[PDB]
Amino acid sequence: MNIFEMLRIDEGLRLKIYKDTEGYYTIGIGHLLTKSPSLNAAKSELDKAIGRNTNGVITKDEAEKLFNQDVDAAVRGILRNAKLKPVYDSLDAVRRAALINMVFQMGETGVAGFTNSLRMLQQKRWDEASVNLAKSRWYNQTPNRAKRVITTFRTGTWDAYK
Ligand SMILES: [Cl-]
Ligand SMILES: [Cl-]
Repeated sequence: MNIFEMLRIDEGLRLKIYKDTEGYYTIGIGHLLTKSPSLNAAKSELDKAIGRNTNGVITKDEAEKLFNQDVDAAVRGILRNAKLKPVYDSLDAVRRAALINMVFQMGETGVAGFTNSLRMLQQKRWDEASVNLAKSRWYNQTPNRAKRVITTFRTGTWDAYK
């Protein structure tokens, strides 16, 4: 298992514009297009992202390309973040993937907001971090995905994904 496989399980793959769990226009493997309610504004972002007139539909290759860019961006965002970097550097490979997943889902700012959990992860207090991570809108809104990520932080294994 690796970060790509992990995120592919959590996000799924859809080749036509769809609405994410928050009601936002998305496509591919969890690629947010816009927070605007307009489908036209989403098709326009889509065409710009892909470099062609897509009419709201993309191919598997195009989906995978956006995905590669997005994972790369998440990692680079973590490495540039004064709050996230130190946590990422302190973790083992498996748990680093857990942190990337959260950043991919809610963005760098959002995760940097989990101040107390970040501190607990850095201190390697797995059980305690797991409890604190669950006290969040994230956990209440997407509980199955949150549990998978949280178990990954708790155990340092890919068990929730196998
Ligand atoms: Cl883009
Ligand atoms: Cl869920």
